[PDB]
Amino acid sequence: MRECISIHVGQAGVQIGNACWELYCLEHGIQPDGQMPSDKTIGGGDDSFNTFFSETGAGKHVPRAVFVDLEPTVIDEVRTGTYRQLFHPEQLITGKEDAANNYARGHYTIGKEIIDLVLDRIRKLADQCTGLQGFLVFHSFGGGTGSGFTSLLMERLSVDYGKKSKLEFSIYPAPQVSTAVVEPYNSILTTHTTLEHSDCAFMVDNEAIYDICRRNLDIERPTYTNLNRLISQIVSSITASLRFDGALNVDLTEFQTNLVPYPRIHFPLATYAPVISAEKAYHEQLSVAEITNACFEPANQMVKCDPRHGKYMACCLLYRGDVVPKDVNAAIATIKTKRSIQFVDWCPTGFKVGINYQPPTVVPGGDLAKVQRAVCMLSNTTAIAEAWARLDHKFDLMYAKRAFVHWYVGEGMEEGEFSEAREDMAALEKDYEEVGVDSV
Amino acid sequence: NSQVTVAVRVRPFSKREKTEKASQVVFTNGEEITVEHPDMKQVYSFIYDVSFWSFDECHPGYASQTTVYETLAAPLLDRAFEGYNTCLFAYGQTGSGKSYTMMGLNEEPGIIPRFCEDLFAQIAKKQTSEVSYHLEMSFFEVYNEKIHDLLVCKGENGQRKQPLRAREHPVSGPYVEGLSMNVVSSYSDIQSWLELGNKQRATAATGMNDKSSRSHSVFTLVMTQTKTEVVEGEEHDHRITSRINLVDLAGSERCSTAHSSGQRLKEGVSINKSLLTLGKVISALSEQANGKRVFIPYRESTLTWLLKESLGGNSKTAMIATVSPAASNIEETLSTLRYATQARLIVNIAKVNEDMNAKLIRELK
Amino acid sequence: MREIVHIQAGQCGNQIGAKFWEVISDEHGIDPTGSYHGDSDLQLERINVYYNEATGNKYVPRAILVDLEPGTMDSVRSGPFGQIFRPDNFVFGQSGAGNNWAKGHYTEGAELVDSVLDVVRKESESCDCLQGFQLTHSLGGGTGSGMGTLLISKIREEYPDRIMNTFSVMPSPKVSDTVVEPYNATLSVHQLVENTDETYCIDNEALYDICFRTLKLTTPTYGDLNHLVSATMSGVTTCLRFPGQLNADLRKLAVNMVPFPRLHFFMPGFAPLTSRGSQQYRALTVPELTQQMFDSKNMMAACDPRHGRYLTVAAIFRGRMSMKEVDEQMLNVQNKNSSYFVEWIPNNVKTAVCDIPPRGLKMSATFIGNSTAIQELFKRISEQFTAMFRRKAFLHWYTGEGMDEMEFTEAESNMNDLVSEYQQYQDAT
Ligand SMILES: CC(=O)O[C@H]1C(=O)[C@@]2(C)[C@H]([C@H](OC(=O)c3ccccc3)[C@]3(O)C[C@H](OC(=O)[C@H](O)[C@@H](NC(=O)c4ccccc4)c4ccccc4)C(C)=C1C3(C)C)[C@]1(OC(C)=O)CO[C@@H]1C[C@@H]2O
Ligand SMILES: Nc1nc2c(ncn2[C@@H]2O[C@H](COP(=O)(O)OP(=O)(O)OP(=O)(O)O)[C@@H](O)[C@H]2O)c(=O)[nH]1
Ligand SMILES: Nc1ncnc2c1ncn2[C@@H]1O[C@H](COP(=O)(O)OP(=O)(O)NP(=O)(O)O)[C@@H](O)[C@H]1O
Ligand SMILES: Nc1nc2c(ncn2[C@@H]2O[C@H](COP(=O)(O)OP(=O)(O)O)[C@@H](O)[C@H]2O)c(=O)[nH]1
Ligand SMILES: [Mg+2]
Repeated sequence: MRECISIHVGQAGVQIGNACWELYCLEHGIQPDGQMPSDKTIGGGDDSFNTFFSETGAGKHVPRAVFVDLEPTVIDEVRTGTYRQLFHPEQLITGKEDAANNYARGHYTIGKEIIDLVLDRIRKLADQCTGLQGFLVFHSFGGGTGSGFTSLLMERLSVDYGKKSKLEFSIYPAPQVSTAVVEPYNSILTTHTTLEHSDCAFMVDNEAIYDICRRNLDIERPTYTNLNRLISQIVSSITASLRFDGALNVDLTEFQTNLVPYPRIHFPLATYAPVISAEKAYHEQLSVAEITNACFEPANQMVKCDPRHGKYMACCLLYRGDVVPKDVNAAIATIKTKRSIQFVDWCPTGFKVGINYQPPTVVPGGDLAKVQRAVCMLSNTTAIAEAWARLDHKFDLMYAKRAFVHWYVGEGMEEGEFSEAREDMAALEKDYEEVGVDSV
Repeated sequence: NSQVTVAVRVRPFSKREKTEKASQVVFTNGEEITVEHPDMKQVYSFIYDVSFWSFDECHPGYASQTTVYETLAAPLLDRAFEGYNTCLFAYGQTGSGKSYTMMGLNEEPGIIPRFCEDLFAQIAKKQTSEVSYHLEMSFFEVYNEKIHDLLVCKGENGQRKQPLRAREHPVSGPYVEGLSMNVVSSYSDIQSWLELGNKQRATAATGMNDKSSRSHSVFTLVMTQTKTEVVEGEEHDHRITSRINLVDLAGSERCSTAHSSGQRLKEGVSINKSLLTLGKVISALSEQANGKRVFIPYRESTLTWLLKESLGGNSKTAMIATVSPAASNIEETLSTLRYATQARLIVNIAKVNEDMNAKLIRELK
Repeated sequence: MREIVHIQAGQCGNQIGAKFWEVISDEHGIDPTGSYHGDSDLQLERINVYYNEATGNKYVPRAILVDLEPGTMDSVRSGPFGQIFRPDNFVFGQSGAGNNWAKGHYTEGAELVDSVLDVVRKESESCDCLQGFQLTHSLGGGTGSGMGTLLISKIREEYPDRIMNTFSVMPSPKVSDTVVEPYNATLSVHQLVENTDETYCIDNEALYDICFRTLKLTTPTYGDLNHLVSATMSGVTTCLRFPGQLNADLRKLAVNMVPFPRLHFFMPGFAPLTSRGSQQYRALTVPELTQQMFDSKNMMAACDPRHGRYLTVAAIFRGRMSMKEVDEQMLNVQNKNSSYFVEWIPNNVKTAVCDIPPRGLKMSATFIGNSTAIQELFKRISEQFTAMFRRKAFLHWYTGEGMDEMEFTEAESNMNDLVSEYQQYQDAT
C-alpha cells in the first residue's frame, strides 16, 4: 500500500498537526481512542486507510506521524488532551530550552542530542511500509526549530533515503505582520540549505488567511484554531488521491514533476476557493466555473503576492466531490482566454487536473460550510520573487550594522554563513527573472 | 585623518598540491581578484587596496617578501618616527601562509624581522648626543576574552594561566594591569622572547591541523624619543612616544560542519565574536575616515579595547589577509576574502571566454 | 525543565520578593503552609520553575535572600508568607553596608558571598535544566548594588551560558533617598553592562504617578508600588509556566530585544491598570491594552519614549485573544508613529500570547521596551557624579575601604560611552 510520513516541527507545525489529524480521523471514521467501530459493525476494511494510519490487532489505528519540538509546553497539550490515546507516546520532545528564534541554536547546538532519536523513530515507521511515497514536513520560517532543525533533518534524509519526495508546508514570513525581529535571518539561511534537498515547498502567509477569513467567512477576531483548519484542508486535498477512490488521482511524485520545471524554482503557492460561511453557503451555485476562477482571484491567494506582477509556469488543480471533467475543461479554457493571466511561452499546456469522489467533511465547532465541491490550486508563479526581494532588503538593512549577529555566533556560526546565504538568495531572484523572460 | 590599508596575499601551490594536481580557483586581473568555482556556476570578484600575487615567480609584479614589506609595513615605521601609533593585523586560515609572510623562514624573512631590523638601523642612524631612543616590548595573548602573558615561566602546577585585568587610565587610555615589559637592544633579544612565547601560545590539534592557533597574540613595541631644546638653560626632556602593535588573529571556523563539542566550541565562539567586533570597529573607522559621524564600539571586546589608542585618532592601521588558491580550501578562501573586504562583493556568471579558438569573434566582426 | 533562581538583595529586593511570592503562590494556588488548594491542574504542571517539592506534597520556593541588616530578613519571616522559605536560605551577616558601595562589594560582601554561592550551587544542581537567574535589588544603596553586582560577576563566570535577568530600582531625578546615589549607581552600571543579558530599569517616581494619576490612590505605600513590579516579573515568565498559542521564554525575548550586547536596559510596563470604580466603564479588549502600554505615563522607568526611538519592544499577552487583533494593532502603532521607531529594523515588535490569564482578570499584558529615552538616567547620574567627584564630596568613605580614584573614572566613561552609543540611533539616518 502507498504511504506518506507526516513530520511536524515546532509550534507552527504541531498546532497544524492537531488540526490535520482532527480532520483525517473524522473522514475515515476514527474516534480519538484509535477505534473504528465501522469495521466492528461491517466486519473489517481498509477505511482506516493505511496511507496515514497504521493498524494493530486490538482495532487501534495509530497515525504515521512524528511531532518534534524543543518546547514541552506545546506537546503537553497533546499528551493531556483529547488525542492522547491515539499518538504513540514517542513524540520526541526535548526536556531542555528552545532555540530562542535562532538558526544556530536549532541547527547545531540544541539540534544535536535530539536528531538521532528523531531519525530512528522515522526509520521505524518506514520499515513498516511496503512502498513509501514521500514525506510531508510542516514547519515555519522565523523560528530556530522550524528553520534550523528542519534544515538539519532534511539534510540527513537526503542521505539515508535520497529518492523519496520530501515536501514542505511552510509559513512564509509576512511583509508587515511578524512576531519576531529576526524572522528574515532565520528564513534566508533556511532556503540556502533546503533548496538543494526539498523538492516542492508550498508556502502560506498568515496575513492572507487573516484577510481571507474577514472577506469571506466574516470572522473579524480569528485565532490560530481557524487558520489551521483551513490549512488542514489544503493537505487533505493533496493527500486525498492516496486515500479515496477517484477518476484522476494525483500522487505525490506528480506534483513534483508538473510544478517544478527547474530544480531551484520549487516554491509554489496554494489556495482554496470555496471559503464560504454557512449563511453564504446558500445563495451560491458553487460550480466548477465559479470555484475555479476564484483560485486565480488575487484576494483568495494564501500568499501576499499579486500574480499579475508575474507569470504562471505551472498550475495543478485538485477537484473534489461531484465534479464532472467537462466542466473542468470548460473552465481551464475560460482562463486561457483571459489576459490578466499571462503564462510563459515555454509551457503552452500549463495545467494539471486531479479529481476525487470523496467530498470534504465539516469539522464540528468550526466555520466552514458543507460544500459538495472543492478545489486546491497549486501554482508556480514568478511573482514570488517580489517577496524574496522584500525579505532580502530587510536582511541587508539590519545586517550591515551586524545587528542580532552575536546571538548566532554565540551558538556556533561564522559571519560568512550569512553573506554566503545572502549570495544564494540573490541568485534565485535572477533565476525567477531569467526563466520568466520570453524566448526568441 | 586615519585610513586602513587592506592587503590580500594569494600564496602559491605547495609540493603536495602540485603532486595531487589540485586545481586553481583564485585568479588575478591586475588589482582585482576573482574566484571561479570548479562547477562553473558563479564568479565572485573582490577588490582590495593592495594585492600580493605570490602564485608564480614569473608573472610581472610577483610579490616578493621585500615588496610586501616596503608596500605595507615600512611606512608604519615612518609614522612611528614621526610620532604616531601603528597596528598591523594578520588574518588567514591555516595552510594560507600567515606565518611565512609575517615571521618567515631563516632564508626568506618576513614582516616582523624586516620591520625590527630596519627600525634598529634607522635608530642607529638617528642616534646623536642630542636625541636618544628607548625600546620596550611586551607580548600577551587573548583566550576566551581573558588576558594572559606569554613571557613568564609556567610555575610548578598543573596549570599557571594566571589571568590579568584591563583598566582605563584617564590619560594613557586603556592598558593591561601587571603585564611585564622588557627592554630590548637587538633582534636577537626580540627573537628569543618571541620563540619563548609562541611555545606558550594556546594551540590544539583540531580537525584542520595538528597546531591551530586558539588565541589572539599581541606583540607591542613602545618606542620613546628623548630630545632636547633650549629653555634658557639646560636643554632637557622633550619626550615623544609611539606604540607599534603586531596582532596575529585566529581563524574563524564554522562549528556546524566541523563537529566540535566543549572547550573547542567555546574557543571557536569567542574567536568568531572577537573577529566580528573587530570588523565592526574597522568599518566604523573607514566611515570616520570618509567623514561620517560614527561611534566606534571599542569596548565590546578585549582586543579592540586594548588597541583603542592604536586604531583611532592619528594612528595607522594595516591588515594583511592571506589566502590559498587551491579548490579544496575554497570555503575558507571566500570567507577570508569577504572578511577582508571593506566596500562590497561583486558577483557575476560567465562561461563565454572559451571562444573555440583564438577569439573567433574577431574574424566574425 | 526551565527553572529560575530568585535572589533577593537588600531592603528593596527582600520586600519585593516577599510580595513576589505572595503573587505567584496565589497564581499556582499555594498557601503559606506550602500546601496546594487550587482548582485547575495547570497550576502544578510547571510548578518546578519557581518552587521545589517537599515531603507532604508541600512546595518550597527557590528563593535566596541575602542582606547585611537582619531587620529586613526578620520582617519577612514574621510576615504572612514567610513560613514557606527554606530557613537555610536566609543568608545574612552583620555590620551593614551603610549605603556605601565599597562595604557591600569589597569588605563585608567578600566575607559573605561564599556562603551565598553555596546555596546557589546547592539549588542550581538540583535542577534538571536551568534557564537563568532573577535578582531583585536596588541601586543607590550598598547591599543591593555592591553585594548584588559582586554576586552577578561570580555567577556569570561560573554559569556563563545562562541568563541573568535583573530587576533594578534606579535613582529618581527629583527626590533622592540617599545622598550618594550617583556613586553607588554609576559603579553598579559598570558591572551590569558587562555581566547581564536583560536588565529591567524601574524608577519609583514613575510608580508614584501611576498610583496617583491612573489608579487614583491617595495614600500609596511601598507595598502597593511593589504590587506593580511583582506583576511584571510574572508576566515575563508566563509562557514557561502556562501554555499558549505563541510562546516566549526569556532567551526568546533577549534575542529579539538586544541587538547589540550592551543595550540590554529596558523600560517595563503592565496593563491593564484602573481604579476600583472606573472598571465599570472600560471594556477589556486588545486595543485598550495596547494604548495603555505605549502611553508614556504608564511606563515604570521615569523617562519619556517620545524624546527617542524604540529599537525593539515586546508585548507578552495573557488571555484568550485573537492573534489578528494583536498583530494588526502592533502594526498600526509602527505605521502611525514611525518617528518613534527605528528605520533599519523593519519590525521593531514581537509578540507572545498565553492562554491562562491572571487570578481575577480576562486578559492582561506586559510591555518591555528598549528605547533611547533611557540615556537620560545615565546622563543625569553622570552629571550629579562629576559635580561631586570633581571636588571629592563624599569620597573618603570609599577610599578608606579599599578603592582608588581610578575605579570611579572607569565607571564614568563606560556610562558616558553607553550614552553616546544610544544617541547614534536617536538621530536622523
Ligand atoms: C475582584 C476584582 O475584580 O477586583 C479587582 C479590581 O478591582 C482591580 C482594580 C484590580 C485591583 O488592583 C489594585 O487594587 C491594585 C492596587 C495597587 C497596586 C496594584 C493593584 C486588585 O487589587 C487586583 C486584583 O487582580 C488580581 O488579583 C490579579 O490576580 C493580581 N493579583 C495579585 O497579584 C495578588 C496580590 C496579592 C494577593 C493575592 C493576589 C495579579 C496580577 C498579576 C499577576 C498575578 C496576579 C483584582 C481582581 C482586583 C483587586 C483585588 C481589587 C486591578 O489590579 C491590577 C493588577 O491591575 C486593577 O485592575 C485590575 C483589576 C481591577 O481593575
Ligand atoms: N499558521 C500558523 N502559524 C503559527 C502558529 N503558531 C505559530 N505560528 C508561526 O510561527 C512563527 C514564529 O516562529 P515559531 O513557529 O513559533 O518558531 P518554532 O518553529 O516554533 O521554533 P521555536 O519558536 O523556537 O519554538 C510566526 O510566523 C507564527 O505565525 C499557528 O498555530 N498557525
Ligand atoms: N608567499 C609564499 N611563497 C611561497 N611559498 C609560500 C608562501 N607562503 C607560504 N609558503 C609555503 O607554505 C608554507 C605555509 O606556512 P607554514 O607555516 O609552513 O604552514 P601554515 O599552515 O601556513 N602555518 P599557519 O598559517 O600558522 O597555519 C610555508 O612554510 C612555505 O613552504
Ligand atoms: N519600590 C520600593 N523601593 C524601595 C523599598 N524599600 C526601599 N526602596 C528603595 O531602596 C533605595 C534605598 O536603598 P536600600 O534598600 O536602603 O539599599 P540597601 O540598604 O543596600 O539594601 C531607595 O531608593 C528606596 O526607594 C520598597 O519597599 N519598594
Ligand atoms: Mg516554541
